[PDB]
Amino acid sequence: VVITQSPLFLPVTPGEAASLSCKCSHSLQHSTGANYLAWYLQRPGQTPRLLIHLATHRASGVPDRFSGSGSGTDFTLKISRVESDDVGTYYCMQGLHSPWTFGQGTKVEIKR
Amino acid sequence: QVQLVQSGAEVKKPGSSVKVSCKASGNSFSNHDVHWVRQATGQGLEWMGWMSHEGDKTGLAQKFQGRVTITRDSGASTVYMELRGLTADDTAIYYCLTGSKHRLRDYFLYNEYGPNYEEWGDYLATLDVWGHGTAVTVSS
Amino acid sequence: LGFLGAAGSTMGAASMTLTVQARNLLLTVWGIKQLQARVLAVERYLRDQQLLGIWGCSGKLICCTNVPWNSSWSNRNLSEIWDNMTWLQWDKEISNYTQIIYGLLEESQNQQEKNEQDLLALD
Amino acid sequence: LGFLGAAGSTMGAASMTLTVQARNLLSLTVWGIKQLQARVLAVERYLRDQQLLGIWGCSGKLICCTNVPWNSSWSNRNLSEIWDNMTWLQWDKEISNYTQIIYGLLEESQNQQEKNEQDLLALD
Amino acid sequence: LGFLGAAGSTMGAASMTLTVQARNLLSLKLTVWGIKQLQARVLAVERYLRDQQLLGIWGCSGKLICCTNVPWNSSWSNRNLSEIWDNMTWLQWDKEISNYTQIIYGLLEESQNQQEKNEQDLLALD
Amino acid sequence: ENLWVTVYYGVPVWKDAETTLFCASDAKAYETEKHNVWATHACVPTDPNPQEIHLENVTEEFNMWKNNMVEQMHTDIISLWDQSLKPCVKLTPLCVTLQCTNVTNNITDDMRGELKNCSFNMTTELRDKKQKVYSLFYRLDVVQINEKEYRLINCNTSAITQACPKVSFEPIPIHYCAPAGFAILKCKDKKFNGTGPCPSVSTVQCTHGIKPVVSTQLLLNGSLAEEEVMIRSENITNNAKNILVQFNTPVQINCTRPNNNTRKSIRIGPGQAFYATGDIIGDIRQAHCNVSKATWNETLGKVVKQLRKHFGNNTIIRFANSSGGDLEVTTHSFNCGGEFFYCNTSGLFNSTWISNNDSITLPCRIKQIINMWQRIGQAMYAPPIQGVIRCVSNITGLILTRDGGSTNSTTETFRPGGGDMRDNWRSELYKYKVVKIEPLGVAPTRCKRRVV
Amino acid sequence: ENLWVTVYYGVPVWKDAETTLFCASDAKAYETEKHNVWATHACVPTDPNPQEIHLENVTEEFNMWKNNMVEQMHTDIISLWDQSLKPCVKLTPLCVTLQCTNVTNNITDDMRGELKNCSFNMTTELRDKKQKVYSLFYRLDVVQINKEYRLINCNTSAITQACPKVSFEPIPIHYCAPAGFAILKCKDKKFNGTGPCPSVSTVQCTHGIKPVVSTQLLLNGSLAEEEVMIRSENITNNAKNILVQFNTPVQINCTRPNNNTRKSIRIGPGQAFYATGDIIGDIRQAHCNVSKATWNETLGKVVKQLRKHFGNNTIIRFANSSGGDLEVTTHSFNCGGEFFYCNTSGLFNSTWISNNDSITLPCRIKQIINMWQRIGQAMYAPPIQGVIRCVSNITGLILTRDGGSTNSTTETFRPGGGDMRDNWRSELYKYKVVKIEPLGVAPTRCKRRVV
Amino acid sequence: ENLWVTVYYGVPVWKDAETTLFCASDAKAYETEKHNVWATHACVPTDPNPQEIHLENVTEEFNMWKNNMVEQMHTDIISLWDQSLKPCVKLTPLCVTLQCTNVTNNITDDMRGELKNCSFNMTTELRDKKQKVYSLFYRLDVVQINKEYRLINCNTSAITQACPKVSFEPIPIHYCAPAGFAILKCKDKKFNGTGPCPSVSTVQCTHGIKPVVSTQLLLNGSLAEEEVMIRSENITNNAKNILVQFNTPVQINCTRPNNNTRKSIRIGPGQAFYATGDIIGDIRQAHCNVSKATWNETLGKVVKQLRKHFGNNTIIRFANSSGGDLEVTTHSFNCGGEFFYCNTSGLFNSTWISNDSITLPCRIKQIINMWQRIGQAMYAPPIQGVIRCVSNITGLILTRDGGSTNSTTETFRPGGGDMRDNWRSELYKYKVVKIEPLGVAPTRCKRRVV
Ligand SMILES: *[C@@H]1O[C@H](CO)[C@@H](O[C@@H]2O[C@H](CO)[C@@H](O)[C@H](O)[C@H]2NC(C)=O)[C@H](O)[C@H]1NC(C)=O
Ligand SMILES: *[C@@H]1O[C@H](CO)[C@@H](O)[C@H](O)[C@H]1NC(C)=O
Ligand SMILES: *[C@@H]1O[C@H](CO)[C@@H](O)[C@H](O)[C@H]1NC(C)=O
Ligand SMILES: *[C@@H]1O[C@H](CO)[C@@H](O)[C@H](O)[C@H]1NC(C)=O
Repeated sequence: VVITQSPLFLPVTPGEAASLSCKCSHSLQHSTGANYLAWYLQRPGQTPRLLIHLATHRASGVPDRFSGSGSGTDFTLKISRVESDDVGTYYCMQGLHSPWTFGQGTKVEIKR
Repeated sequence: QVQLVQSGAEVKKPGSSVKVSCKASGNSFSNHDVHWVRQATGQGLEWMGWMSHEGDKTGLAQKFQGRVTITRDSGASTVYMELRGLTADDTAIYYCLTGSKHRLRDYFLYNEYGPNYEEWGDYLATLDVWGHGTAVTVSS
Repeated sequence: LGFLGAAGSTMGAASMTLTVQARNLLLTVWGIKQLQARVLAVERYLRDQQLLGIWGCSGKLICCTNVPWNSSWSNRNLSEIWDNMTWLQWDKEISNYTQIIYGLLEESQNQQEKNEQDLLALD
Repeated sequence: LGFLGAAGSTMGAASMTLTVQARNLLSLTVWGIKQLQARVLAVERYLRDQQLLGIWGCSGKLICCTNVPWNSSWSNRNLSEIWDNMTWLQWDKEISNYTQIIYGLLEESQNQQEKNEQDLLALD
Repeated sequence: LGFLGAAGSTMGAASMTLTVQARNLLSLKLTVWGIKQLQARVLAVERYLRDQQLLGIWGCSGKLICCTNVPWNSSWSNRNLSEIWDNMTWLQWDKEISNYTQIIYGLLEESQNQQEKNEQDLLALD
Repeated sequence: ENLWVTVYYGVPVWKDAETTLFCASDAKAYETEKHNVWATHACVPTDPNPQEIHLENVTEEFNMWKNNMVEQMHTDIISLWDQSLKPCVKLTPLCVTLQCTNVTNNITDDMRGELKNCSFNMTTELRDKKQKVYSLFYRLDVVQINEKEYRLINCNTSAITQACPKVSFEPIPIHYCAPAGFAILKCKDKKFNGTGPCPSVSTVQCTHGIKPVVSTQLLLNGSLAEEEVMIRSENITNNAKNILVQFNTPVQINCTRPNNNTRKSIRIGPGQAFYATGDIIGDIRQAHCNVSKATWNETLGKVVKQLRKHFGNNTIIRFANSSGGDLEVTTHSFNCGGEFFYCNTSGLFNSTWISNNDSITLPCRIKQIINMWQRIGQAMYAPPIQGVIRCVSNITGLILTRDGGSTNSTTETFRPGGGDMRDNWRSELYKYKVVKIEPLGVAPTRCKRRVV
Repeated sequence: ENLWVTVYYGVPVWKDAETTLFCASDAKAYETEKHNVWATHACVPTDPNPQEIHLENVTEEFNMWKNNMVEQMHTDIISLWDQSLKPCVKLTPLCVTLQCTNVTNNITDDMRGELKNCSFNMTTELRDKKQKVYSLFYRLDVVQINKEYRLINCNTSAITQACPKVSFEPIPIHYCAPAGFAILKCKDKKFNGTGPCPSVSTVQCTHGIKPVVSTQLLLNGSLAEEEVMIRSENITNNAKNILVQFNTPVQINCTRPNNNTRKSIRIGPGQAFYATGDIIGDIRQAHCNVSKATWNETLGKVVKQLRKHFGNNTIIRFANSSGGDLEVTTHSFNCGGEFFYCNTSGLFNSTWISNNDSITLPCRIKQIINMWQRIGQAMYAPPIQGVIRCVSNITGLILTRDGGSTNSTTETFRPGGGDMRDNWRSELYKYKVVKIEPLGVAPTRCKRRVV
Repeated sequence: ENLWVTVYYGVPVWKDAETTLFCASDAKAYETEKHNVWATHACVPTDPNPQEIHLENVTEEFNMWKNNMVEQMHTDIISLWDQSLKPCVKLTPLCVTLQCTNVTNNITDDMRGELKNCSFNMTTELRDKKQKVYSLFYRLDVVQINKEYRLINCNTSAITQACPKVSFEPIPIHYCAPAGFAILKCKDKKFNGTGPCPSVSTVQCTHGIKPVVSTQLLLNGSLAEEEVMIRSENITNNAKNILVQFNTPVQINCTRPNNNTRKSIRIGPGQAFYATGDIIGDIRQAHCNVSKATWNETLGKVVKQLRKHFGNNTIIRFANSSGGDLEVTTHSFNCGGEFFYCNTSGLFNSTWISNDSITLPCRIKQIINMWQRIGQAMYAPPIQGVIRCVSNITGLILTRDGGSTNSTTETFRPGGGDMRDNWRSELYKYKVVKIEPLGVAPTRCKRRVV
């Protein structure tokens, strides 16, 4: 099983909604229908943090600006009204099939 | 929050073995899955090893087979990693962390006159608070 | 001289095969049925021997009781009874008065002659 | 005319229903096991009685008056005042203990000796 | 006297313990012992019943000794009646007469019983 | 005068003994519909009119509690129950932990905390597939695992099985006949006590029909007392012995479940179908039972008048609530309609008697899983029955316990108890005994055998 | 002078009745080898000398379809079957799923899709370990889950099988009456399904009986004496099956051309599983063999007999089966320890009118057996190695008459009678059981002598 | 004047036949406790007077090695044991793998490695839960799969144990011939197994016999009357076992020197299971002691008896067995509710030429495959405490090695793994016949013409 993230990085205009994409070689759906995908944003200079888990609901304390979608193999993470404290690196994880892996990552940065 | 302690930075010769330590306050290792993650400056993230919170299941990255081992003290209050066959390219930062998993049954034969046949599947839930980490560099 | 040879003969001539007829009167599901059939035959034979002992003609293939019977049951002469009709057809003709016959033979003769035998033995 | 009707009768009056009592003397489930046991017990007891009858030579007879005298210490009643007014089992409770002695005497003292006498008579 | 006391006696002294010999002629619950006992009782009652029905067929039923009229062929045995009676036990006597038994039974029924039935039928013809 | 003892055969003889009973049913009338556990697969048909024979000049002792037919038929019914449940389905996979919530929809206020809806991890018919199954349960069958998740009561104990819903539990009037060479005696006394001779004696070859009713305090749809209310016990002095009661006149018992129950079907394995309670339609109403009150004290007045014969005629007689213990004797139970009922007889006996508008109700409880008999090595689950059930039943007796520690022969009180159904079968069969008839007999006479 | 009745005992009397029967085997010749289902490897044998006794001057009324010996023997055969199957192991665990792929290469172009290669992820004899087995399966025995497949009978009662050394081939089984009972049989050359028999005979015990299982054609039955015989409860009624019997044998041959092998499979301790191994050589469909001119002559005789009870100008037809479950659509027999299914429409494609040498039948194999009409039992046959070859006789037919046929013309028949009670009645049509009453009375000139 | 053959009834006749016998126990002595495996709950009590008479001038031929009551008896023990086992629990769930460790508690150096700590995940009162509980096992009943072990007999028939309230102690069994049959015995104390017996006598019921369970030496039954005696079907063929019967007993002690602790577990509903708990105190090997003087002098008696049928001045040797299946390899017996296995090699290191105690180790096993059958098996329940056993040895079953030369230097080894020998060593006195009370003979009888 292989996983891809796109784009590698993207310029951002502050205060404008944006989306991110992660793709994998096989469907993430479980025999019970469960999806095993969690998005993580890592600030440079510190550790990543959970944003949305299992493709359905944001983590506790996450602002409503985040939103995730997709099913099976393709999944997306859309953030509304992106601002300066959103510049960083975004990762999609793997939780359905051993070994657990992570996507290549997407970098959000303010356009300049 | 649970406090995490790791060994200090070390300088080691190539082609030798390196030992490291970790500690969690309150013996949270019993309730949280043990993990070990390396990262090099300017490159992506890679997981090396893990040890279940019960201490019953372990796994290693296939790139690290035959060079690493899983150890913990009595009561699992601490954990110790031994790293072997290290060269200059293995110089990176090594991290001790806890996590969460899913223990779910996959297959089962219900047995009328005995215990059911059962196989379990361990699936990660989330990776919990990290330690401060340890930096290991390899040089002459 | 085989078994049931008299079936082709008249009821008069059937009298010569009575001993031949009497000769053959005597955990797996097959074993269960074997036990059940053997016992069932045993109680059958004991039932018939009970009746014979109650009539007092036990141990003899033939018994000459002194009881006359109403001929209204079959108004035919014994010559044509024995020389023409088979024993089966005689039984078919006489099938229904059987229980009355059993009762009158059991009571009107046996206990009275037993009581008179006791009276004679008194003297 | 019903079964066991002689209970309300004396010994003399009980003498007409003997055959009536004798008529029904013998006439994977645990249930079936129970009926098998009942049948075999009934037949073994009936054969007990019949082999006793064969030993005593009274087989096939409801009454069998013997040549055996009895010592009078056992009962203090005489024949008329026994027969005409009293019940078979008041008599049987009176007699119930000497039954083994009746067994032994009525068998050995008479039956075997009489058989020997029949053999002697048939000898000539 | 004790059972099987006539085994040591001749055919003379054996004639007085015949009744003693005949005295014992017939005598969960899923246990194997109980099953065996049921089977054994069934076998014993069957053998006994066969014995007395055979005796009734021969017509000497109810008699511990019977006095028949059957003739026979003299080639079967080799001794006089007195020596037969005194010098030998019923056991080796049967051993001497152990092959003519079926012929003897067949004669005992067919030559006597049914013919005397015919004769008593002729008597009843009156 | 040298009389000789002479043989007689066929004389009637009575001698107490024990043999195996013979089943009997009136022409196998149960065949009209299938199927019944008590009628079983088969029993011997019988003549509708057994010949009753009343015996003149004959008196005979009849002793209760010394009879052995009672425990023989006790064994017969326990064996029948086990055999009937034998071909049915084991239910062990059903007692994994249960996730439950309180049912509060269309339920009466007093009915809260009784009906419960639970879900659990039970597989499908297929080997590798699991299904989520929910049903409505009663609290009386479930216990907490910790101080929430819940589990039923009986997976400490022996395995659990289901009653096959294709055979009914309704009782069938059963006849009994003696083996060959035996007969059954009937005491014709109208006021017969428990022990001693019976001045008027009769006999039967087969007995009347007896309903194998299971009840714990109240004799239900049995026989009536022919003249007056009847009290029996082994020894009145001994308070450890139970007190039989037999009513001269019966009053009916009405018992229904007002709730319209529904049922669903679940699969376990190959040929394994399970039945469970579905949602209930209508307002949940507690099961009740109503009986007239005026008849009730009139009957207690008769009972107390009979009671005062065996005590001081100026004491005080009071009745009360059961002393406690397990529910099977603490409350009253009955099977009406094919399912069991647990009703509070506490207020039934609330009265006190001194020297010299019409019907009352009783709340009732319902139980599915039952430890039938006193047995602890087996258990069963009653199948749910849809619709609305109804039972109409007489009352034919009471079963009582007398308090100890009484002094000066005054202030006697009584309580129900003694769940031994052997008492019920005594109170049914207590008119009959089994006796062996010996045809043999040897008596003196003037007959001397004819000379050889 | 007035006659008195007297007592007779031992007189001959037969009455209609019913009683349980016994085993009787051909001198227990099979005792040299183990094991056969029908004889339990042991029952009471018989002497070779039962003496048939003709009953001169005697006629007897017989009746089939109401005599109960057939039904008692049917329930006895069911009891023998499930008794022989009780001691041997069950097959509960195989109701798992199945991943499957088609059997390829070294195949006939006509078999494509018949055989399926499926594998298992089942556990071992040791309860904590998992393994992987594969086996060969017929297409008819398996049903798709929704490629993946599942066994057809796992939503019904469980299937049991083990224990392969036991044999299924018939042994002649006799039935001797209990004491006080005898056997009567009808001597005439031709006999209806009911009616008096002018000449009758009695025997102590019956002749050899085969319990063989046949669906649409009678096998190994005794030959008809003079001509093709037709029987039924009532010819007019169309809910009753018709009987057909042959005076002359019609020989069939059946063989399984594939060289098959068997594997040993372990699932539970003390439990041996056998499944069909990889077939050696090219796959070829099994077939049967019957002559052409013979089949013509038999059907000509059949229609000639059919002409008797109907209008002589009526047009006779036979046809394709009507459909439904395979147990009545096809023809089935177990010869060679294997159940064969195939389709007699090729043999009933014909039509008669007033006034090279063989035919081939495509035939099928089923490994799952819902024997009889039961739903609570099942069995999986053991794969038999090598090539099986069967020789057999055909002596009878069972047909049904279609509805309509208005105005007394154009009569048609189709195969039917899928109840083997018809097979056993078609065998036992000769024997009846009667009740003996040794007691009796009669008048006589005799009066009891005084004292 | 010519004779006339005439029927007689009551005639005593004997003739070889076979039926099934009557169970008989001494006055129902076992009814006091519930219940012996063999006696169960029900049989006919014995006659308080087992009357015996000597036959007057009668001799009879007996043919042992041809008796069928021995095989009937063997089948009867089989049926009784299976009947006892049937209403008990199955131990198939124990076939899961066991991890095992070598733990000793002040063990002796000759006992090291025989008892193991083994445990398994087991089941609970609920199918959802599992729990790990340890137990102790002998080295015999396990096996390494490739440490971790499994039960030795899981690749064969299932293992079944329950119902500990049954008693393993034998009781003598009488046997009575059915109606119409009889039992005949030989009085001659030097009588062979076969040949005519000059002094014969009849009995209604044969004397009570214990179902003794042993393999190498006969135990705790009847004694030879006046000297030791030896029997064999043919003294030539080596395939036949050699029976030896002693005239004087040999007292035996055997013991297990340690108390035992038992714990119970509930594998399922109604499925309580008993296992061996931890044993306190020093671990010492179970063994047996027996006087040396009786052993060697009784062996001298046996050699004196054995020299009769050879041409004397022939060397006689006994030796260590050749090995094989453990049942025939070691001396096995049950006492105190536990099965034993003993190495009788040290008892026979001596040869014989013309003209105060001994010890021996033993062994304990808990999974026993009864007789030679492999389709059934049982687990013995642990017996609490120290087992103390006293017994008499009444005989020995022997085998003769083939080969050698000049009919000299005869060697012998124990053998005969068929317990048929155990039963026949006492059944060889008795024999059954059929009685036909009817008989015929000539006479002067002419029935009175009527
Ligand atoms: C194996 O053979 C079967 C037929 O025996 C093929 O089944 C077909 O599957 C397709 C797709 O599902 C259907 O449209 C057809 O109707 C099926 N045929 C029949 C006769 O049912 C199957 O495709 C074959 N598989 C391979 C890999 O060749
Ligand atoms: C029954 O017996 C008791 C005590 O023996 C006695 O008090 C009572 O009066 C008796 N009743 C009858 C009706 O005989
Ligand atoms: C019922 O008992 C008497 C009737 O005699 C009556 O006086 C009494 O009041 C009634 N019971 C109650 C509780 O009112
Ligand atoms: C009490 O008086 C009643 C009259 O109603 C009488 O029957 C009874 O014997 C008396 N009992 C006592 C103890 O006085």
